Amino acid sequence: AVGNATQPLLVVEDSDEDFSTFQRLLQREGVVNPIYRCITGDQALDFLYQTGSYCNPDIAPRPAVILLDLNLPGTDGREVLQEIKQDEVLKKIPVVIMTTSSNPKDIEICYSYSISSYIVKPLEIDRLTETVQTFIKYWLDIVVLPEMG
Amino acid sequence: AVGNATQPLLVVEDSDEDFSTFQRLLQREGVVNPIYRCITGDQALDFLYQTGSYCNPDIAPRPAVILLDLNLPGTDGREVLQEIKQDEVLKKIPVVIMTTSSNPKDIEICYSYSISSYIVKPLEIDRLTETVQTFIKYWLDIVVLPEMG
Repeated sequence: AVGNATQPLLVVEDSDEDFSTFQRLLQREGVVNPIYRCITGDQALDFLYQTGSYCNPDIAPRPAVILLDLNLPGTDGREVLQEIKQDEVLKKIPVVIMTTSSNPKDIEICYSYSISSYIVKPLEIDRLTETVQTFIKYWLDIVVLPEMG
Repeated sequence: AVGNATQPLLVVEDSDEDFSTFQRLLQREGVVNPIYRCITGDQALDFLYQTGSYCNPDIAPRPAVILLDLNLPGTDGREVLQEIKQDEVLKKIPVVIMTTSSNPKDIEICYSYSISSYIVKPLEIDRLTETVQTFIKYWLDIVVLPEMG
């Protein structure tokens, strides 16, 4: 097994296939971190702020790490990121951007807000596997995360 | 070979043993990224601002990623971090903290001061090797770094 059962990973991904492929890869590595999924940006913000208008806050723990796609239905990931980095508490949570966008503008803006890192989703299974396996080792095993952020 | 020869890694580390062993691990893995080392906070700032002795941008290109130790001679890492994060251009460079300090205060505050991730220095060569190998894969191969050129 790998990871910490007390450090949730919030994955904001609207593609069911992308999420499923990702989830299965984490399961093959024995990751124990609980995975929470949001499909829209509106859900992501509600979940993080524990607003309770779209998600019950009682079953929405603060994540230790956030995997965020810039492209999302409703409020998009770009707007989610900007809002997050303006909050004294949420801005501390490591945010890893994982999207199909390789646009120089998105990369530049994201890093300007000090995202932790930017990852372009690779199409190839071998490359995606290496990407996810490394993400797991780095974030869930090596790095010291803030107390939930 | 691994990495990109046009994406420099700036390592702010005053420990000769820690730096030299780190560089040797990168060379053993075939990393082609140029490695620039600064030994004090003031020196790192001069390099990043391209002032003082690092007056020629062609000689001191902007690094694509920074590995910083919080403990440094004179202006310490904490002060260096806060300063570059206030600069329009430099704030885009991801900063990875790799230090001996494992105290909650530095960790919480560092994440508050916009770092990408925090890594506590391993004591045994076996774990250090594995840790650095993951650092290499993640930062120099997987992640899309900001365009600092």
